[PDB]
Amino acid sequence: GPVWRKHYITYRINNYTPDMNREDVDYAIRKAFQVWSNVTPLKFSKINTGMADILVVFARGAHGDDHAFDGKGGILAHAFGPGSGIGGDAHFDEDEFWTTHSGGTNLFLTAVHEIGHSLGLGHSSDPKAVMFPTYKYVDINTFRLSADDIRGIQSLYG
Ligand SMILES: O=NC(=O)CN(CCO)S(=O)(=O)c1ccc(F)cc1
Ligand SMILES: [Ca+2]
Ligand SMILES: [Ca+2]
Ligand SMILES: [Ca+2]
Ligand SMILES: [Zn+2]
Ligand SMILES: [Zn+2]
Repeated sequence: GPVWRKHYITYRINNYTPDMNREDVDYAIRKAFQVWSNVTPLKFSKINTGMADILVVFARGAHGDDHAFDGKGGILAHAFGPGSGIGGDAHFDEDEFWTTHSGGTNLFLTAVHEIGHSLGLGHSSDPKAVMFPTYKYVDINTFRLSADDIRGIQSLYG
């Protein structure tokens, strides 16, 4: 499948969920990128203007791709694999309630999974993997990728 063919990757936060403090959205997304830069040669930089490799969007219902959101619950987020245009982009359903903690849906944990997709990972069948298709809260302060996640990403990079 497609991978980024360069080491310096940019992201931009298109818009901010009203569910969270702005600084907390920034930090959750930054931390989620760091999870992956920890285990690859990739470097991620937030840009505030122009065309980024990975655009982070909060939207609800139909939002201009072939992947309409479904209200609260169900689909929480989706992301596109590496490529031009919308490739790499990560979309979060605004009908969820995003948080920094165990309440609602945790943005950081969801973003780790979505960014996995943005980097070219598919889903894992291993329930221990962040790339497992089902969302479940785990303590964010001690979060670690599973062995399966690490072997998956290192099959693509580094
Ligand atoms: O990447 N998007 C998906 O895989 C779609 N989901 C459905 C499968 O039940 S999810 O939104 O539940 C979802 C989103 C992020 C996660 F970390 C887990 C589940
Ligand atoms: Ca939803
Ligand atoms: Ca893109
Ligand atoms: Ca919301
Ligand atoms: Zn979308
Ligand atoms: Zn997924």
